[PDB]
Amino acid sequence: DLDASDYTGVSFWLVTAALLASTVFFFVERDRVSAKWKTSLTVSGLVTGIAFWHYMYMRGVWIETGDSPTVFRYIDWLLTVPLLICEFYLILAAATNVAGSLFKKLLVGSLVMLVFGYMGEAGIMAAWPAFIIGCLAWVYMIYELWAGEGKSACNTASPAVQSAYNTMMYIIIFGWAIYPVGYFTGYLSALNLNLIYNLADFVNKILFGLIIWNVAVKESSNAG
Amino acid sequence: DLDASDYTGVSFWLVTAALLASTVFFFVERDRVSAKWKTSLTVSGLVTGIAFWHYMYMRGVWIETGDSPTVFRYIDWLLTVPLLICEFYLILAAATNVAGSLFKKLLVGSLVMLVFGYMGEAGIMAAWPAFIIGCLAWVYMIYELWAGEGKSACNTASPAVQSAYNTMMYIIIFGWAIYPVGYFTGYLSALNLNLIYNLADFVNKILFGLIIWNVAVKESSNAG
Amino acid sequence: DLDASDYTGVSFWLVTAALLASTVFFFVERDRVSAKWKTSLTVSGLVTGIAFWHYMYMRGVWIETGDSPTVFRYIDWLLTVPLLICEFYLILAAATNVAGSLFKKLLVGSLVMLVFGYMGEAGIMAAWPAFIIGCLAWVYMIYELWAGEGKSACNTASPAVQSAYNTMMYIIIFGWAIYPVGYFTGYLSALNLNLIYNLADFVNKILFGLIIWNVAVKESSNAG
Amino acid sequence: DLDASDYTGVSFWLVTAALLASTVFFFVERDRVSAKWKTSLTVSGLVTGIAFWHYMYMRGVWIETGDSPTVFRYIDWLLTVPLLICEFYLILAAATNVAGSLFKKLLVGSLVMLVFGYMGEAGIMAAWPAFIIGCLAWVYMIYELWAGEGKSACNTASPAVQSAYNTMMYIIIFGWAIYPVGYFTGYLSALNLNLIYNLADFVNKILFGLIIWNVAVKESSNAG
Amino acid sequence: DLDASDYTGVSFWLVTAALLASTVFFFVERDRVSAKWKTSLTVSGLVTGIAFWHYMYMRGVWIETGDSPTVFRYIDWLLTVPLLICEFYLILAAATNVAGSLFKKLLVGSLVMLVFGYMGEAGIMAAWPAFIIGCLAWVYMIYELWAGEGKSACNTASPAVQSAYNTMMYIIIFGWAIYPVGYFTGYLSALNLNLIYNLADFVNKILFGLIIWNVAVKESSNAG
Ligand SMILES: CCCCCCCCCC(=O)O
Ligand SMILES: CCCCCCCCCC(=O)O
Ligand SMILES: CCCCCCCCCC(=O)O
Ligand SMILES: CCCCCCCCCC(=O)O
Ligand SMILES: CCCCCCCCCC(=O)O
Repeated sequence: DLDASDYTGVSFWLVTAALLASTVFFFVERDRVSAKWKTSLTVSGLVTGIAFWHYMYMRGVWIETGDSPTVFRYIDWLLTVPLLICEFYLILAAATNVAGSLFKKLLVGSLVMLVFGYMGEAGIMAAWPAFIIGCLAWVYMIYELWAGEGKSACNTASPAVQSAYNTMMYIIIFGWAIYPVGYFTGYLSALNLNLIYNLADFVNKILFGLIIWNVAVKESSNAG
Repeated sequence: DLDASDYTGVSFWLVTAALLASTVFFFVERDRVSAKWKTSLTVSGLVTGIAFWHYMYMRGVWIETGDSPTVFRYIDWLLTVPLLICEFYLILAAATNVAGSLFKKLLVGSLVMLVFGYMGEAGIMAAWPAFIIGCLAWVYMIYELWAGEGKSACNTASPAVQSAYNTMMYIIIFGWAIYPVGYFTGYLSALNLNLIYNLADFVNKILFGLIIWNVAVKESSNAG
Repeated sequence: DLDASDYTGVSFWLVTAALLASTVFFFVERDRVSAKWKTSLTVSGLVTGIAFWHYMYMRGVWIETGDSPTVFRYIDWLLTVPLLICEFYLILAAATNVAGSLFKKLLVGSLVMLVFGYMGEAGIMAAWPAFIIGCLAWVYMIYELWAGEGKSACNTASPAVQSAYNTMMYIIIFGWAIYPVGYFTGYLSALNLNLIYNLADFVNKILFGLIIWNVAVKESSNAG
Repeated sequence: DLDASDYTGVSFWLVTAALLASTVFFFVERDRVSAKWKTSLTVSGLVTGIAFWHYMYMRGVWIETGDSPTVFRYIDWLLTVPLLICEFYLILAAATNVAGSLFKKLLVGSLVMLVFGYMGEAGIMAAWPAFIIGCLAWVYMIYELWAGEGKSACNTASPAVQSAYNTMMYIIIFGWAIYPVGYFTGYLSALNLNLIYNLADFVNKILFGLIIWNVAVKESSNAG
Repeated sequence: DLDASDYTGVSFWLVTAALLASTVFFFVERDRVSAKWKTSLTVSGLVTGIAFWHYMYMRGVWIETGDSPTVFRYIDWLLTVPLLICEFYLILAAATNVAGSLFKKLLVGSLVMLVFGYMGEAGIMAAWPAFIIGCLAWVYMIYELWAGEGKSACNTASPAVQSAYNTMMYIIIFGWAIYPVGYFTGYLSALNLNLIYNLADFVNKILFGLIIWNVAVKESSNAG
């Protein structure tokens, strides 16, 4: 039985279980969605599925060592963040006709936020400059959602899709903002940084995928 | 081969097997249900699936240590109790048109019953005050089912759904009442408390999900 | 590589493999059956699935210890025998309209045959009285199938269902009779008792489920 | 990393991987086949699935010991050979109306070829008489395919099914002939016998199932 | 937590995760494709599924030993390269009517490129002659795609299929060219050779399968 002194150990176990439940939920709930939205729910399951597969290894590292598994942490982000950006393309493709140029601009900004974030936690370029650079890439992320191809594409979509797109954008706004909070807490320690990161994937990976499922089911029921 | 002296060890093994069978049953029996009820049977499978995944770890703790895995016990409840409350929303959504405000009132009451229950078993706020507080949150749970949005929503539903809603409410009445019985037995010991909790999840997690499956299949066959 | 001196070790391995193949067969062959019979093939897969999950543990006990895993044996029966009795209800429900009162009478008789059977193998109430009591509960089992609600329900069913019902009844007659044969052999030893029990689940769990699949496929093809 | 000196170790690993891929292929490719042929592709997956599950244990025995896992080898054949004979019945049932008396004659001949084959490799009845007896049962196998109920049933089938039936018969002719070649090589040693047996299951279990899939897909596309 | 000094260890972990995600994606995304293209997405899942199953063993070898798992590397190629060549046949079969003689010419050339490639890494026929011979078989591979049955078959296909066929041919051109680059780097060392091979399967096994999925989904949506 798990300890009750270290909240981080509880979070590693709690989150890991939630990502396993979410992965099964997303892959199974593709029956309720139309063939256009089936790809959107698959990518959500992959994000939670990869994150769960990465959290199992990270949970062992915490018990065996007690230090933050930074290398395992950022490798998972390097694989799941592009798939989350793909969700913006998929919903605008399963509802409207979008070429997808906004995908490239968001993907480049996301990679910059992750590449510099890993370097700061590894001692490269100290930590304060990394926090500023990671923030600026996050600032570029929010700007392209206010004005871009997606904003033009979201205008012609159904009101249900528009509400989802705004909610997903908010998640980029508030949810992705909590990562710099954990970065600030853990370097400006390790126990709180891992706790915040654990809770972050609860929102940015599970709540993000639940918004996709809700809009897909509403649209699919309309068609039947 | 399992011992025959400790009934708790038998129950840990017997329950764990039943939750694995129930998990496969719920995820597979989504073929017999309409697309509206497919989400209801998925959540039932998640509850049994998470509980099974938690009972495997708890079974090891009992053999390795011999003490009650309280931390593993309440973490599972913290994850499965909200999903069981979601079943009340889902059945009223797959049968009627419900906004779902009763979900919030039940969820808040359920969390209070679990947060204080864990503290009592950990020595926080003794045990007698925790039993009273946990009972009162359980008393609030039954009151909102007698009068609330669900009661208004259940009135307009089909007689098959109404029978299920009443049966689910009963399970809240009798089934959830057995947890304070185990709490009273184990602190007012460990062998009986774990035995009762094991048997409790047999009713509140498996019988609860079988009521959902029965009503979903009856409704789906009517539509075809 | 497995030994060639102890036929029991071969049977534990040979049966365990057959139950894994049967479990996959039953859960996969639900595509060929109508939505009414899909529940019948699920329960067959659960019986073989639980039995396989129990035979894996029993196989280890035999190699590690060399004694009969009685406690693991009867726990599996306590979980799978009710599901086999449920098959009588399901086929009469997927073919006719049956209330299901015969289910209670068979279930009570089955539990008596298992409760006293475990006690005899554990030294409770010796072994000779347990064999007589277990036989009488088995004698009550066959009487209710000759005359009962199922016999009334089987009359109105299709000739394909009637042939299956008679075949399933026979399995209760001959197949369930082999368990007292192993009980008599092992106490009136261990090597032969485990060998018979291993072969018994080959008929009463796999051949029983193949009869269900055959009748379900014949009926489903008629509807299309 | 695997050794490059012992070709048998490579074959055990190479075959085991092919049977896992074939098992997933057969169970997944049931979407492309009509409900009549879905049972035929299931049995092919069971044969490869059981063989894969048996090859994993045999691969360990080879590394741990270095001797031929004869007992594990023949137990797999005792379970998969009847299922391969069932393929002749299934294809003639999913294409024509066949009672299936040829199944009994082939099954009896197959069991004789396996029972005596195991005895020869265990020292019972030497090895030369076992090779002759095993050959004669194989000679009876080919005779009943030239003239029997299947030959009468294959006449009325579609030309696509007839080509498959002839190809399957050939596999009995050439493919099953390679087992006595390995038996002759290994006793008239162990390294070559295991290598031949490994390659034999590549043809008689995978190529056999690919013929079933090819004919099922051609027939299903005709119906749509 | 993984080391940050050896990029090869990161690549082994990063690739292995991508192949697991790709395998689930390909087998799940068969819902969005027509029954003609379902076989094409299955083979893509098998390639990534076998490669993932092989990368798990190779990752252990790298940590345990630190040397290149050449034998495990080429066995995976011996099993996955023919399946990738089968993709050219499948897409031309699910879109047009092709006999498939170009499959034999490409398969023979592919095997020559792999047989000689393994020998060079094992010291057989040195390394420089192996690089030249492996290049020539790769040169024969590109020539038959410019002129062959596939080029004749691709002419009559839809413009969507033609774009996919050209993209797949390019992957043969650029993607398969990176293997000799790693061969040249690692012998004309081990750290860079494994890194290149890891990245190679990211393109030639995942990007190759994503081209198949994209064209299958576009064609299936047209039919509905
Ligand atoms: C200032 C530090 C910024 C860190 C950003 C971390 C991004 C994580 C993205 C996500 O998990 O979906
Ligand atoms: C007075 C103690 C109350 C304890 C309540 C425990 C709640 C468990 C809920 C459930 O398992 O679904
Ligand atoms: C006289 C002893 C009777 C033993 C009965 C054992 C029942 C097993 C039931 C079954 O396996 O489905
Ligand atoms: C003369 C020896 C004959 C050996 C026959 C072995 C049969 C194997 C059948 C098969 O693997 O499908
Ligand atoms: C000159 C050396 C050529 C090496 C070719 C290796 C082929 C790998 C094929 C592939 O991975 O799909």
